Amino acid sequence: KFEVLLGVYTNAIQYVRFLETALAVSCVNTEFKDLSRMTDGKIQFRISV
Amino acid sequence: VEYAEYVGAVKTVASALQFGVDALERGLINTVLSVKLRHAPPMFILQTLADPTFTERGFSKTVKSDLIAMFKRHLLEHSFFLDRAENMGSGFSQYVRSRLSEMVAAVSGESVLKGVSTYTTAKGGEPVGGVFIVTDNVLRQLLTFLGEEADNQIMGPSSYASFVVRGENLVTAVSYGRVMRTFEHFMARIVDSPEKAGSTKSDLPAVAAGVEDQPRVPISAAVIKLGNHAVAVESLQKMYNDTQSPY
Amino acid sequence: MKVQGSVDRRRLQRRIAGLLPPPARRLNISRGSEFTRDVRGLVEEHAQASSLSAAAVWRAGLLAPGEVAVAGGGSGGGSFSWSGWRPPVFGDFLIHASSFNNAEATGTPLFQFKQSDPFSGVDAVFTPLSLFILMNGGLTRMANLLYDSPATLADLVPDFGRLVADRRFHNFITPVGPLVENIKSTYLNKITTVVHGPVVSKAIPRSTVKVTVPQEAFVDLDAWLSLQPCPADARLYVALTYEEAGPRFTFFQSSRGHCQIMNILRIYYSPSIMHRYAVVQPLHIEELTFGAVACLGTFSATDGWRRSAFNYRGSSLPVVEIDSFYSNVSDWEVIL
Amino acid sequence: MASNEGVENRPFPYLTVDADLLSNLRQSAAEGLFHSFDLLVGKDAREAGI
Amino acid sequence: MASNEGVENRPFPYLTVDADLLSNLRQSAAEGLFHSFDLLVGKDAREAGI
Amino acid sequence: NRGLYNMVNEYSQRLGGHPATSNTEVQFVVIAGTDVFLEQPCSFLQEAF
Amino acid sequence: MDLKVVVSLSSRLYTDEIAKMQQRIGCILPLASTHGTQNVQGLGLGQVYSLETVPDYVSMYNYLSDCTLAVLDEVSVDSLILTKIVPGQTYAIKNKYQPFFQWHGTGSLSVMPPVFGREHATVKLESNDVDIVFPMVLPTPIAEEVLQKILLFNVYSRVVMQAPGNADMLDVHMHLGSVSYLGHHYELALPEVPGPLGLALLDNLSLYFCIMVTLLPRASMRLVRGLIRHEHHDLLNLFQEMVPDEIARIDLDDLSVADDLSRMRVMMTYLQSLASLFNLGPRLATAAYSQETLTATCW
Amino acid sequence: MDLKVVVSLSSRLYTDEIAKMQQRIGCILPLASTHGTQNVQGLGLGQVYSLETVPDYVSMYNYLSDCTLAVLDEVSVDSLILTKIVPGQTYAIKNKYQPFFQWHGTGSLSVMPPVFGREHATVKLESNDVDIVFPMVLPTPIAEEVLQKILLFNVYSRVVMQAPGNADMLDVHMHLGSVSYLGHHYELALPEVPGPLGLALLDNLSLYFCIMVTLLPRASMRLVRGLIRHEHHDLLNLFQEMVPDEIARIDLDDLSVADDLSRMRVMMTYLQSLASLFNLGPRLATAAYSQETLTATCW
Amino acid sequence: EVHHEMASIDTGLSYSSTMTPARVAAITTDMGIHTQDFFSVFPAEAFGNQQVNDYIKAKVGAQRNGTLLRDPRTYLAGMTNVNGAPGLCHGQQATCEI
Repeated sequence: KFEVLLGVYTNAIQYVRFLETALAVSCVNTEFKDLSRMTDGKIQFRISV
Repeated sequence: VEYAEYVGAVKTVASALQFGVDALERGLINTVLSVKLRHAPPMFILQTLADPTFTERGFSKTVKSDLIAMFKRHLLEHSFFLDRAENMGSGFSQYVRSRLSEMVAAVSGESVLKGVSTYTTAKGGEPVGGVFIVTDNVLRQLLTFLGEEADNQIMGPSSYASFVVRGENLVTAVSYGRVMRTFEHFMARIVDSPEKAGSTKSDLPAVAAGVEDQPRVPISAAVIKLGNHAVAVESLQKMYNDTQSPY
Repeated sequence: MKVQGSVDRRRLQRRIAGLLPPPARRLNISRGSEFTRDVRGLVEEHAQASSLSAAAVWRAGLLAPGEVAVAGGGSGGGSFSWSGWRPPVFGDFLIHASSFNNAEATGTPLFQFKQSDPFSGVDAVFTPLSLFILMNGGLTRMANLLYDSPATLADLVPDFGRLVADRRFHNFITPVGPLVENIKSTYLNKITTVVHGPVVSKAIPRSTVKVTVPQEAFVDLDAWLSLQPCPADARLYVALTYEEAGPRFTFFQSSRGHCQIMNILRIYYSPSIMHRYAVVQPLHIEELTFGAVACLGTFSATDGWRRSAFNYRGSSLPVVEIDSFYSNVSDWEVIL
Repeated sequence: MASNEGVENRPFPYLTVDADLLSNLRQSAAEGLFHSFDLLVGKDAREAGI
Repeated sequence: MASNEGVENRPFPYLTVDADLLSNLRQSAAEGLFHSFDLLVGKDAREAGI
Repeated sequence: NRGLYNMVNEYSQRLGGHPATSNTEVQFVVIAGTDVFLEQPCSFLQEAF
Repeated sequence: MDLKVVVSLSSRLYTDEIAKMQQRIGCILPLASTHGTQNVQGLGLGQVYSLETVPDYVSMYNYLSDCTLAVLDEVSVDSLILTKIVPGQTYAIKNKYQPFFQWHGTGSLSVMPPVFGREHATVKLESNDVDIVFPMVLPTPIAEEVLQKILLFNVYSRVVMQAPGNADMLDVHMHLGSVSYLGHHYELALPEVPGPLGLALLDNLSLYFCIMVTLLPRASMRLVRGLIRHEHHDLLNLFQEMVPDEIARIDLDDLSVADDLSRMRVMMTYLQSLASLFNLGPRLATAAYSQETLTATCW
Repeated sequence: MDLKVVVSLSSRLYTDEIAKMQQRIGCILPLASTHGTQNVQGLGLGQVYSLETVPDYVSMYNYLSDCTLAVLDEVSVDSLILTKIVPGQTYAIKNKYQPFFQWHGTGSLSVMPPVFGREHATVKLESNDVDIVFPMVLPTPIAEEVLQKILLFNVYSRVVMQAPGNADMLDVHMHLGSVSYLGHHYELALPEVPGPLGLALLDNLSLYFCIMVTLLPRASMRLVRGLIRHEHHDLLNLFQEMVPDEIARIDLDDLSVADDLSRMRVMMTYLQSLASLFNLGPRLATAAYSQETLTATCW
Repeated sequence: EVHHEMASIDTGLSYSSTMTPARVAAITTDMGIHTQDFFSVFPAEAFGNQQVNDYIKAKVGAQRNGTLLRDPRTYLAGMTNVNGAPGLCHGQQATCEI
């Protein structure tokens, strides 16, 4: 007579990629390799009424 | 029985990296989401700042006194619309389209990149106007209320763009504190061909030099058309339920 | 026409090349890589305990001028540290085999009583449970199953009556540190504990030592008081308190700091000071002192003390176990 | 009040499955949806020796 | 007074000249011969970052 | 006091002075907005209902 | 190994302010969390030294020991970068505190809450709606005096607390109101009324003094009884020719070497334990210093 | 890292002077600077303990605390090699100290200035016209009991010199002469108590203690009587009755509020420095000891 | 540890988003008559006579039903520990003020 293992199971991790998400539509993406050196950023709009 | 422990050790430590680098992708999606949440004003305030009839003259002492009165009215009377829609009865669906399309009209879409073609629907054309971020339970209400979906899949980029400081930007990065993106556009325009008037058509290749290059790939999304707009609806609640966090 | 004028530049370049490279940190991640042998270099810990073969020692690198073994031959040794990793210092004792129960927990802190006879061969060492039998269901039952014949303890301490009355017992006891290895010898055991260092076992199938204290004795000083900072380290203390019914031995945990902790104790013992200082006790020159407090070492706050049971002869004792202790013992401070 | 010591941390080759078991898992284990469970955090999440 | 800091430590392609600048250089600096000077000692004499 | 485009901006970009906590037995002041997700509309107005 | 902390500012800080924070380079300030990325709310000592609640120097003292410490490295428009202070390391520290003191070479340094002034320590962040209150570090010898001046002001401004006569200002501010350093007088911010934790600390003193008063060796009193009248000393100018009346009362019994030996023993154990009372803060040891560089090497 | 110092000399040592330093080859010597190459006028303790000026215990105590320690490795003609003692490293130290006290495993060794004769601590180098004085390295329990006995022997001998009827010197040497610790008996030679107050290096330590003792009853009673409040310490009310009756009688009106701060500030400055002194300053722990080789594994 | 750095900039001048309360899910507070306790906010201030003060501090209820539960760990050690309320049917109590 015995006691039986019946199974062993584990969760399956699933990857999530930001570029495959719906939200990504709102933002524009550029890869800046050395962002750690950037001290400031700037945009300037000039308009005539 | 030692080599069996060796392969058990490698799997743990390799597991702890896939843990770390996974926690950085969700961290990326969540930092973009909370950035939009901090630049999103409420709908009772933004609803009236849209009508340029009240603000034609400018915010005088008395124009500011009318607006602050209509904030109180919209706050106290038109809040919680999805709950205000159940009591309504037959006018439900036309109410929800009227109330959602009201959100599109208040958001200012006149941004610099209007000429670019980032995202498009599966079926031809139809640039995606934006994205509704909802909860899981509300996503079911909306799908019913609005009716059958239009496309259910959108096409977009597969990779980022790149920005490099190599070349003449370097020499001004080491000598002067400054760097300027697309140095060659400045040089071609300042010294090479001055006083050629700029026009929307000719400058467009330089306004969107890097962004439109990447090849298209499908993204699973949910699109419903509010009048003249193809607009997406998605919920990121699944990310937060299994990471054991509040949405 | 090449006048020799000083130490040749070329030779010193070779010798400073070995001292230059510091230990590696801050490696960048590519999912395009998803793993690298380089990440292994940052991660591997590269420990001791070779195999005694002639080359297996060299492969493992135990023959290194440093305090910690580093392999690679001449290429090795560039770290010049391991974030201040310090090897443990061990303390060896020779004890009667009838005074120390073999079925201890390998991690229990130990206390050595200072004998007052010179030229003595064997030491006298007490566990937190033996101390209970000496100073005199809970602790009482488990202490007695372990140590019967309390006389074998009272003869190791022949001044115990005079030391508790003079309030001088505590300075003849020095904390040593948790058990690490115990040899069973029928007459004279060879006991080894770790004094001042990261407490790690020497077993060859490597295992983790976690220091244990009976839960009747362990008083969590934090959560007894219950922005505020959340520091990294937390410390474990002992207190020898001379009371009416007898001396008492308790343990404490907190992360506040030495000047605060001494204050917290004077309000934790405020009832027991009054009750002792009550009509029961008269003023005298020596009878004044109340107790002494020493620190045994640091461990990680926010976690690192579980609860478990210690079994022996079909009886259990609730016990707490601290993970990743670091032994660092100070002398006693009088409180009153 | 029922907790571990019914569980064994022996290294078993488990079978990976599709189902989502992460939903409400923390709160369920907190209020005790199952006796004989266990929680391993950090350096304790690893396969035990032999 | 004599603030003497309006200098930039940016890495530059410098030019080497034989005119010796080391004569009384420290005493001059200390007594304020010229405003806008900087002294770097030890690890600060490195070539500066970007 | 400042222009309304400063209040509409600081409406979401910053949580008001000392709001109450949530999911505690009683209300304290909140100092670490780790997972605080509240907005308070009567702060603009200065009225109570 | 990699000890650093980056504090992200929610809103960009102003141009006039980036100059103020950069002046404070290499200055210690205490972090709440020992984690790689943090917010501003825990950065400075400003949470425990709020403008609204009444100050409590001992409360700030306790907070300074609990916290982890860090040295300021780099200031940007959006980010402050620091490195934590750990027991088994060495740091290059800088003397940039506003009420200025000149450090001795190779002397221990003590960290203390801002005592000479609230204004001196604050760098107000009007943009992010906070204020960063650095601690003050002094040489240990002078910090011990500053601690005593604060404590003795609680006890004396309790008896004489408000007197219509010149009882207050006669000595309290004349003695305790200011610390005098080499060729300088630095005024002290004395709190008007102590409510928390100042009297609680002095209670533990009077616990020692009421124990110790019984253990005074008599051979010591009889020595000073003669020294005040017969001989003269620099130390004994404090007592004019007249001896205190209480010393004349305790000293009745004749001397015994057996008794004093057991007093000087038992008192000595209480004095050792006294040293742990006066600390109230973390101290740092120094190895080098350059008055032109203002950069010591603490530890 | 590299822990090593080379103390080069100006002139050669005599064949005698070399043997007198081989005897002290494993032992602790303070250092002036941590640099790799140094002169000889820096290393000893003789700069503080000199034949030209009066020695002081507190001046030698203040020096050993902040200074740098070292251990002697090797001795050659016109050279001395030491290694620095730095936290985080285990050392092997021998005990070559003239008043010989036995050592035990896992004890706590205390570095204290040489309070016995100077002839035991010094090694005179007639070549370079300097003398190297070695600090006593002692097991701490003995250091404490020795410290009070020479401090007491100094107080009594001055008392009995002031008047003969006070005490009996034969009873002074009886209890203050010997020292017993852990079954061993050691006898410390008492000095010859110079008459004038200024000499006898213990004189400053004894005055600091005896002036604090004479002020404590007057000042302790002011602290407790002022501290009474609504919510005070539970024990603060209890230990009042403990005080002797002769202390409680004092009324605070007698001394003006002018002097009470002068007495309290003086009494509190001495009490603070005295407390750190009795901890005995620098300590180093032991892990093993072999009486045959006289080598302690310390750190 | 794993670190990451990101920078963001706005592409256009005007407001580009809008969130709204859609559908109420719950009412957290309970809207109770619970009144704030003044003794806890200001625990030092008191009347002249001790016995008179004790009578008021008891006939009102500020010890067995006080909010902040002061005892030697509070005035002696300077810590604040909330008090009691074993179970609540309604939810998070909403403090009222007069």
